[PDB]
Amino acid sequence: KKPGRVTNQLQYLHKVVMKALWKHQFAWPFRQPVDAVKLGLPDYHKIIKQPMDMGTIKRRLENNYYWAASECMQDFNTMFTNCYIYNKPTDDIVLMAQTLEKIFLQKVASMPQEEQEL
Amino acid sequence: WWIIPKVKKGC
Ligand SMILES: [Zn+2]
Ligand SMILES: [Zn+2]
Repeated sequence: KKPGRVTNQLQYLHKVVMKALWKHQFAWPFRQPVDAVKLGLPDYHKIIKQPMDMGTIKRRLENNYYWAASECMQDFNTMFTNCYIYNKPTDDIVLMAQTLEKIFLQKVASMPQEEQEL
Repeated sequence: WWIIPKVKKGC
């Protein structure tokens, strides 16, 4: 498969960042792929071409899918951005996403800046 | 859970 490895930043995103978000109270809509049919969301997969969720990010971290932490960071920002693009700014889902991203940025701010392979 | 999907939650 694709090249994967373990780095200090990937371990931090797993054992610190993902841990804080997975148990969060606002996390339940993000722990699995959006099911636009079950939720009745029109044109979701025509608008969202790259769906992403914390469940997929979690499995990728736990299976050493990522080569660098920047790939994992991109997946987190894809998940947030997809929420802001499809949903209306005052929908409940956007406020929950903004709250989760607030904790995300707070924990990522303390991430070790130098990425080293372990 | 959702009252109205994405728009308004119940919990
Ligand atoms: Zn679909
Ligand atoms: Zn884990």
